[PDB]
Amino acid sequence: PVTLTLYNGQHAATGIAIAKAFQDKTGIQVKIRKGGDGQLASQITEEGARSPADVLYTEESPPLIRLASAGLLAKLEPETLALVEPEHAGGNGDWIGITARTRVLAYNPKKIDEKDLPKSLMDLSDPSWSGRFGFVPTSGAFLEQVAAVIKLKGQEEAEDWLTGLKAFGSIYTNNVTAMKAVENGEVDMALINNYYWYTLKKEKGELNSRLHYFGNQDPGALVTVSGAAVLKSSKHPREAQQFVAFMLSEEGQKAILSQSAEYPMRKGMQADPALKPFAELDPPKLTPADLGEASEALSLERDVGL
Repeated sequence: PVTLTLYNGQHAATGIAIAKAFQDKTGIQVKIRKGGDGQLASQITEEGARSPADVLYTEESPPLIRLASAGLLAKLEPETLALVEPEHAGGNGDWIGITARTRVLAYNPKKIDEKDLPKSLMDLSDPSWSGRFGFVPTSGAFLEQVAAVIKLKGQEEAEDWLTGLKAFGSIYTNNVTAMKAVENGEVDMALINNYYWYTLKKEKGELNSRLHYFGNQDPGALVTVSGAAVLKSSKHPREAQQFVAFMLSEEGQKAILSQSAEYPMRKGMQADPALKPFAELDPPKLTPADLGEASEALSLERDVGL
């Protein structure tokens, strides 16, 4: 019996859920190697032809763009590519978006009124916000945020903004910690992806904290995609292609969305109605390809010491 190996950079329970759904549907066993996006992409790069990985599933797109550029990803079947909009797949069709998420501003309405929140992500470099907001500069999500600021506002403004965040922002090493810190009144607001609030609400029932959406094509309204790919080295090419296709089936998308409050990439599928409607987000006009590997953003983070 074939066993597929899934390198899962997405959340642990999401990889488990989709692996279970595929295994029940097809009888194909799915073994999961859990890791971070970059750790897994680096492992695949070092393992080369000996890599046991059949499918890679990542939280963010930069690792897929990196591996695609190296030629490590198999072209996806056209039937699979037809399940999503072209802007939500790799340019050469060797990786495909699975879900999308959005940056938000979580805030405690007991500590700051909605009308007094910063109008733009770019306002948070101002000294008046010192000590009032948390962020997670070591996260791949924040890396994409920086790349978006560089792309929308230019390198010099991005450097000035990130300098202000180094001066004035409260550094958290974990998104769940930052979200609970807002919920528990330790910090007034935090820059996070939307789905952390929903995970915490599911656990606690009702929350004190609320989500603010910057909208208005603000850099802080960035939408990013998680993605998946078949490894060119896979010795189970038919089965691996079947797996990625199943991730974008109605059943697979539902299994994935049962574990994270994100937006489905399968055309014609609606998200959880409790999410802010996708058409209302007014995000900046940046695609996965626009953000790329976020190499300039990484260098800027290093230069500022974040």
